[PDB]
Amino acid sequence: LIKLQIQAGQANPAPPVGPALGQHGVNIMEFCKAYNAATESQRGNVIPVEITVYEDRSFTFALKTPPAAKLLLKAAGVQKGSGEPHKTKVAKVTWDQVREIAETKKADLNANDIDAAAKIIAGTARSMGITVE
Amino acid sequence: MAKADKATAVADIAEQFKASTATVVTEYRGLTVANLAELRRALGDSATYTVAKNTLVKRAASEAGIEGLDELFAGPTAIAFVKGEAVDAAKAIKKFAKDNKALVIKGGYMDGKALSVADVEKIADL
Amino acid sequence: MLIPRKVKHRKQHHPEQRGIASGGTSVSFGDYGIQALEHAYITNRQIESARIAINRHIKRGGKVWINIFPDRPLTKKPAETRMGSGKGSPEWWVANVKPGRVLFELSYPDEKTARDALTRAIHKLPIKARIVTREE
Amino acid sequence: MKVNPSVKPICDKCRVIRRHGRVMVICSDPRHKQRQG
Amino acid sequence: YRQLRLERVVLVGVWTEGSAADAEASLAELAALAETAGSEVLEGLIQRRDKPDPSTYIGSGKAAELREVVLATGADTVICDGELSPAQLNALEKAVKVKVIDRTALILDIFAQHATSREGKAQVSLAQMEYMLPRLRGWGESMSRQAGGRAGGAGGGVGTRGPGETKIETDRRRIRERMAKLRREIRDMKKIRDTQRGSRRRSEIPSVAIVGYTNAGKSSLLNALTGAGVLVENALFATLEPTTRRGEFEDGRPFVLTDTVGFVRHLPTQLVEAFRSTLEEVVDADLLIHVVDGSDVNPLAQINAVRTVINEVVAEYDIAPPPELLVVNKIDAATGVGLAQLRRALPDAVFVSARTGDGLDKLRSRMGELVESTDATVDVTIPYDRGDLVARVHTDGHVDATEHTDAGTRIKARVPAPLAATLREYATFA
Amino acid sequence: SRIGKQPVPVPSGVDVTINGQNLSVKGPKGTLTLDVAEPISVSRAEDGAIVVTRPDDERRSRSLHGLSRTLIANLVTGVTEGYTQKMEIFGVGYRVQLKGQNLEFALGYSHPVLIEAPEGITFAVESPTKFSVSGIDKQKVGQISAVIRRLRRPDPYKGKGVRYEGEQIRRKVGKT
Amino acid sequence: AKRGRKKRDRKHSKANHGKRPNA
Amino acid sequence: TANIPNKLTANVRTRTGKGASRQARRDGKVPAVLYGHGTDPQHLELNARDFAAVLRSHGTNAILTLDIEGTEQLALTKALDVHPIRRNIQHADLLVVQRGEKVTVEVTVLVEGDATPGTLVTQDANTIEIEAEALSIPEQLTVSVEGVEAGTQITAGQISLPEGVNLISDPELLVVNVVEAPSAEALEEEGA
RNA sequence: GCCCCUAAGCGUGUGCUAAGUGGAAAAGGAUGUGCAGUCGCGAAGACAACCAGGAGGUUGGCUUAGAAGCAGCCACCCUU
RNA sequence: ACCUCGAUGUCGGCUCGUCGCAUCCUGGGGCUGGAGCAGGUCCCAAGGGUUGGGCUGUUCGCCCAUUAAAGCGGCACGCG
Ligand SMILES: Nc1nc2c(ncn2[C@@H]2O[C@H](COP(=O)(O)OP(=O)(O)NP(=O)(O)O)[C@@H](O)[C@H]2O)c(=O)[nH]1
Repeated sequence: LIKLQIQAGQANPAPPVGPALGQHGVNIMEFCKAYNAATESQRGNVIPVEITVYEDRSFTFALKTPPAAKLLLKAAGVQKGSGEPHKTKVAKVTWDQVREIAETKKADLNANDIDAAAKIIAGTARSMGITVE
Repeated sequence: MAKADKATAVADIAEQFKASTATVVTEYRGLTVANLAELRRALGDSATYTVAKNTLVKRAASEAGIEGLDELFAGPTAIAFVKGEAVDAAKAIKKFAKDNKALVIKGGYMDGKALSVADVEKIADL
Repeated sequence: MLIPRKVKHRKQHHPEQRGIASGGTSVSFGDYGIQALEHAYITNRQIESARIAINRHIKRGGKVWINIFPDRPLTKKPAETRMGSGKGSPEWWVANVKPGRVLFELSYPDEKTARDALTRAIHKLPIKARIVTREE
Repeated sequence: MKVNPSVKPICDKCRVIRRHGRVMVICSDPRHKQRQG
Repeated sequence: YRQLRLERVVLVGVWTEGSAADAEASLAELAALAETAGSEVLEGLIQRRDKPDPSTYIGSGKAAELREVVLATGADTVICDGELSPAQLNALEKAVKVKVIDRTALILDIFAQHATSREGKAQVSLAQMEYMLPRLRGWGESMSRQAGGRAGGAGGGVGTRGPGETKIETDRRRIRERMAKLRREIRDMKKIRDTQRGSRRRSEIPSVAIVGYTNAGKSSLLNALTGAGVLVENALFATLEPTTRRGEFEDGRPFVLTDTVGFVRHLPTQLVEAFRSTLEEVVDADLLIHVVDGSDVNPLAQINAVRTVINEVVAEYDIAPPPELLVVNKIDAATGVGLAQLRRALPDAVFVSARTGDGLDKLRSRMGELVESTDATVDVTIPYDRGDLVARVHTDGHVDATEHTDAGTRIKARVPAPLAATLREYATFA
Repeated sequence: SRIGKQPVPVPSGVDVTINGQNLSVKGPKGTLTLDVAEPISVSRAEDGAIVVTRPDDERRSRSLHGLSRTLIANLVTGVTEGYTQKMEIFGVGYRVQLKGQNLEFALGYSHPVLIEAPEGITFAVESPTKFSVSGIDKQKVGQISAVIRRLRRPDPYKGKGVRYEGEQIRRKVGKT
Repeated sequence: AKRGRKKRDRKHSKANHGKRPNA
Repeated sequence: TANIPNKLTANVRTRTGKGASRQARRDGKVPAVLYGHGTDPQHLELNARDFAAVLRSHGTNAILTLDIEGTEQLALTKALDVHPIRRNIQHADLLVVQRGEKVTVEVTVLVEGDATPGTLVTQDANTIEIEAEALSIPEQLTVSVEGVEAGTQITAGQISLPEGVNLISDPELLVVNVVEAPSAEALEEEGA
C-alpha cells in the first residue's frame, strides 16, 4: 500500500513519516524499531522501504538499496539534487562508478542486464545534470 | 511492427541459435518479467533465456533443422539456449519449470535436427 | 486603419467585379497565403481585424504581408434623405478583390499554427477563401 | 447542453454522431454535450 | 457623426474661489486630459472672477480677445475648465467662430476612445447622449459635419388623417431603447458573478478594493502585490472595465485585489452612473486601499474628491465604513519636505514605491492585520492516522505551532468554524 | 460484414428450430423466439451451428449481418444461462425489501415506492443495501435495470441512490 | 417578403426560361 | 549528375482554337506546343495525367522524349500555363533541345536548417537563373542556414552550385535574409 | 408535356437520392452517401478485440507537511 | 410614388374580438460558478390565465397596493 524512504540512524520523522504513512494505519512504533534493528549497520544512509500490511495491520517491511541520486551525489559530496535538472551542473561521476551503482541497484531494478542497468544509472545521473564518462 | 527490422531480428536469432549447442523452445505465458531474473540467475551457469516474436521465428525456422517444430510455433516464444549439450541446462530448466509453472516446453533442437519434448525431458531427468 | 494619404479623385464609380484576377495570384512574400474564390469589397476595418487575428494567434514572431490595399473610395448619402443633390461624401475604403487574388501572406516555422491563424483570418473576412502555399 | 448551428468536439473525449437525422456531440463531461440546430 | 474632436487646444479657465494654486492645478489637469485626448496645448488663459459668468462663462471682451488669439494661433478647439450650458456654448461659438468643447465632453470622448468591449460601449453611449440632450441645443447649433441641407421636415397635405407621427426613431430614441434593455443585463451579470462572490465570502476570502485617483499608479499596486499583469493596466487616465484577481495577505490568508477606474475632480455624474459598476465594489469590499500619488504637492484635493465620492456612494446603502488604509505611491518623486507636507496632516499613510516595493512589506503587514481574520484560535492534538486532517489544516487551516508526539500531532492554528466543530473532540480544552 | 459471418455454436443441452424465417431456441432455462431480416439468410450447419449469410454486400446487409448474428447469440445464451444484473444502494436510511414478485424501495421519499417485476423476470435480494435482477432476456433485464436506475435522480453532491456495482458516478462538491 | 420571393422564383421555370415580367 | 529523359506520347493536334483546346482539356489531353531552332513548331496533345505525374516527380524543368507519331524527339518543357483557380495545366511550351546543348533554365532554391533561437529566416526569391547543358539541370538547389548568427544575407553568389552549372543571375541578388525575430509589439507596429 | 384531374409513355437502358430532397435561402457545422486519386502500416500477422508482459531504476531531482509515474517546475534517460 | 383626390373619415379611451409565439404564470427537461431554499441559461410547450388606482389627452412613461402572472405582436398602427 505504502512505500517510503527512511534512514536507519533515526526513526519516526514527523513530515516524512508522520502524515505520510501513519495516515494509512501503520504500526509505526514497532515498525520503526524493527527496521532500525534490521538495518542499523547502515548508520544514517537513507534506504528505501516498502510496507506490506495484511487485514489485521500485521506488517512486513521490504528493503531496497540506498537511492541512486544519493549514491551519485555523495561521491562528489553534494547531499541534494539539481534544482533544475539538466540545467545546472551539480557533480561529476565516472562510468565505472555509474556501473557499480547500477550493479548495486540491479536488486532495486526489475532488470537482468548489468550493462543495461549501467545505462539506467547513467540516465538517472545526467537527467539530474551530472557529468558521466 | 517493423519490416526492415525483420532481417536484423532473423540474423540476431540465427547467430545465437547456431552458437548455442542445443536450444529448447517453450511458452512463458504467466510469469511476471521479474521471475525471468531468478530463472536467468539459476540457469546462468549453463543456459540463457530470451524472448522472441514467433511471426519472424517461423520464417527463420527454415534455415536449419528446427523445421520439424513448424507445428510448435504457437504461444509466447521463449528460447532457452544451452552453451554445451542439453542435460547440463535441462536438469535445471525442467526443475524451474515444474516449480514456477509459468513455462511449458514445446520444442527443441540439437545435432541439426529437432527432438521431441519427450526427448528433452528424458535428457533433463537423466 | 489603412488609409491612402491622398487621392486624385474622392468620388469614383463603383469598382467593377467581373473577371478573374490576372495578377497577385501567386504567394510570393511568405510561406503560406490566403487566396480568394469569389468577389468582394474588402474594407480597411476588416483587413485590420484579420491582421490583428493573425498577429494575436502567432503571439511571438513570424511575418505577415498584406498583398491588397483599400484605396477605392465609397460614398453614402446623408441619413434619411431623398434621391438627388449629388453624390455623398467618402466614408469607407475598399479594395476590389477578385477570385484568385491572394490577400494575406504569412511566414512562421510551425505549419499548423500558421494554418490556424490563416483560418481565423478567413473567418474574419467576408469572402470564401482558402489557404495555399508556394508549392505548385 | 447547447443548441447551436455549430457543434465542435471541444475536447479529446468529445464524440460527434448523427442521431435520428440530427448531428450532436457527447462527452464524459455533460458541460460539452451539444446538439446541432 | 456627432463625435468630438479637440484638434488643437487653447485652454480657457475661470478662477471663482479657492486660490491661484487651485485654479492653476485645475487648468493643468484639464490640459493633461486634453493632451491624453490628443490635442496640442497652445496657450492657457485664466480669468479671475468672484463668481462665474452666466452669460458666456467669460466676459464679452475676453471672448473677442480669445477670437483674436485663436485666429492668430490658428487653433481649432477651445477647452473650458467647467461644465457649461448650451447658451454659453453657443455664445462662445459665435464669438470665436471655432468648435468649443468643455471638460465634461472631453472626458466623455476620452471614455469613448478607451472603451473596448463589455457593457462599456453601452455605458459610454448612454452617458454621452444623456449629456448631449441638455446641450442638444448648444451642440445642435454647433452641429459641425451635417452635410448641410434644408429643414428636413415636410410631410404633406393632412386631410382627414395626420402623418404617421409615430416616430419611434430619434437621436437618443435608440440609446433609450438600448439602455432600457441593457440595464437588465448589467444587473444580471452582477448577480451571476455575485453567485460566486457569496461563496468567496463564505470562506475567509475578504474583498479589498483599490480607491485611487486617475493615472495615480492605480495598477502599480496591483502588479506589485497581486503580481498578475493587467492589460494596459486596466487602470489609467481613463479605463472603464474594472478588474480583480486573487492575492494573499501578509499572513497568507487569501483575498481579492479589485482594481478600479481612477477618479477626477468632479467626475461627470453621467459617468458616475457607469462607475457604479465598480463602486458597488467599495460596499462589497471588506477593506479599502486609498492610494494617492506621492509626487503631488496638493494631495488633499484628490483625497477629498475620492472621500466625497465614496461618501456619496455609501450614504445610499448605509453600510458601515470599511477600514481605510492610506497609501502614497511613487514616493521617490518628491523631496523629504515634500513628503512631510503630506505626512504632518496625514501621518498614518504608508509611503510605498510601487516601482521597487520600498515599504511594501509594511504595507502588506498593515493591510493583513487590518483585515481581521474570520477564523477561530484552536489548539488540538490528532493521532497519526489523521494525516488527512493534518493535510486539511495545512491546506485551509492557519498553522501557528505544529509539533508531534506519540499521541498525535499537536497543532495550534486558526481554522474555520465547520472544521473546528469537526475536530472539537481532541481539543485541549474539550 | 465480419462479425455476422461467424457461425453461432449450439451447446449440447440446447435445442434449435429454424422454421421458415423464424427461429426458436429452447433449453434448460426456457424457450425464446426471434425473426430475421429478409435480405439475410439463416441456416443450420451440420456441426451444431447456426449460419447467417447475405446475398449481397450493401450497406443495409453489412449493418444487419452483425446485428442478426449477435441477436441469435444472445438468444442461445439466454435460453441456457439467462442473465443476472446486480444493483446496489447508497445513502443512510435507504433500503430495499422483497415482496415476492414485487420489490419495495425506501429512498427518503415521503411514500415508499413499489416496483412490480413483469412477466419473465425475478428480483432477488441479498441485503437491504444490495440486490439483483435475473431473467432469460438481456433486453428485458437491461430495461428493468434502467427503470430501477431512474427512480432517484442523480445526486453528484452526495451520491445516494440506486446504481450498479461497477458504476463510478461523478462526484462534485457543494460549498457548505 | 414571401410574396416578393415567390414572385421572383416563378421566373426559374421550364416554360419561362429564366425571364419573367416585372422581375 | 544526369537524368533519364522521361518518355511521353504526343499526337499532333488536328485542329486548333479555343474550342478545340478546351475540348481536349475536357477529354483529358492537355495541348502543348513544341518549338525551338527546329524549324516551324508543331502542336501536340499530351496525356494530362502522366504529364502532371512526371512534372511533379521531376520539377518544372524536366527533360522529355516525345514519341510523336512514333518519331522520337528529345525536348525540354520551358513553361506551363496553369489556371490560377483550379491549378489545371492548360498549356505547355516544349523546346527541342539537342544533346549537350547549353540552355538557360530557372531553378528553385530550397532552404534547410535553423538559425539561433532568437532569429527568423526570410527567403526572398524562389527562382534563380542558371546556365547548363540540357541533361545536367538540377531539379533544385539548397542554401544552408544552420548555426547562422544575427543578421545574415545569402545571395545568389554565396551558394554552392553544381559542376557544369553557371550562375546567369546577378551574383549580388539577395535570396535569403536571416533577421532577429519580431516582437509582439513590433508585430502590432507592422501595418500602422 | 405524356400515373388521375388532363390529349399523349405508372416508355427503354445505365447509375445517384432517404431528404418527400424533388416542391425556396446565407455565413458556418458535420463521420449521409456514389465515384475517382492519393499517402502510411499490412500474413514477415495490418486496426480492433482479450490482456499473462506493461514491473522497476526511484522521492528520476527541486518544490515538497506533499507532487512516490498522473498538486507544479527541469531533464524526460532506460534494459528485461 | 404602383391603386385610391366625380372623397379609402385620423390619434387616445370604450364595446367586441380573433390569430402568431419570438412564453409573464402554470407544465415537462438539459447544463449550472445546480449544499438546501432561491437563482441563472437553453430546449419543448399557445390549454387557460394575465388586477384595481394616482399624475399624464395622452401612446408611452413614473408611483401606490396586490398578484402565480401582471408577456409581446398582427388583423386599414383590428373595430367611429
Ligand atoms: N508618477 C509615476 N507614474 C507611474 C509610475 N509607474 C507607473 N506610472 C504610471 O503608469 C502609466 C503607464 O501607462 P498606462 O497606465 O498604461 O496609461 P498612460 O501612460 O497614462 N496612457 P496616456 O499617455 O494616454 O495617459 C504611466 O503613464 C504613469 O502614469 C511611477 O513610478 N511614477
